[PDB]
Amino acid sequence: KCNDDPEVGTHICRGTCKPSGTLTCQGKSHPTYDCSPPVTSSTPAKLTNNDFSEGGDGGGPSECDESYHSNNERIVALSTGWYNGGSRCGKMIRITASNGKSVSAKVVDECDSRHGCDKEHAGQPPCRNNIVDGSNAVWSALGLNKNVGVVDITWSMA
Ligand SMILES: [Cl-]
Repeated sequence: KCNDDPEVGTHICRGTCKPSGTLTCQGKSHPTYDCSPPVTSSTPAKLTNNDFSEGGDGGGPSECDESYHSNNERIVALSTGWYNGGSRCGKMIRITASNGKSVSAKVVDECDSRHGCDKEHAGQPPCRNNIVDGSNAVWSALGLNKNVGVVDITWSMA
């Protein structure tokens, strides 16, 4: 249902790193961020699905190596804050899902939480601030159906 996003810090539904601002999309204001929550040994996050390939929705090549990737690679993009100007590029993280399954994946790109809602991004909103955007291989390795679109995970460097 419709609830407050705790990363945004609204409290409109109460009792019933902060956003940098907003970008307005399909009549909806999306928060922008230059930051993400603290990276820990067990960093809570949302896993979404991204097409990293030449024939895909992901826009340009991946930031880290300026290349496209097969979606059978275990690879992720990270929200701007976590991407941190490329400091985690080429490194492995370990993702753990709610079913207790785990997978390692290589950071190859940024899930950009500063920009969006325009022609360069196809009218897609800016990324949220707590996102690990994984390939199909990441999803199937955790035993998850990418059709649910988003799941809770934790991650850390590996
Ligand atoms: Cl720690």
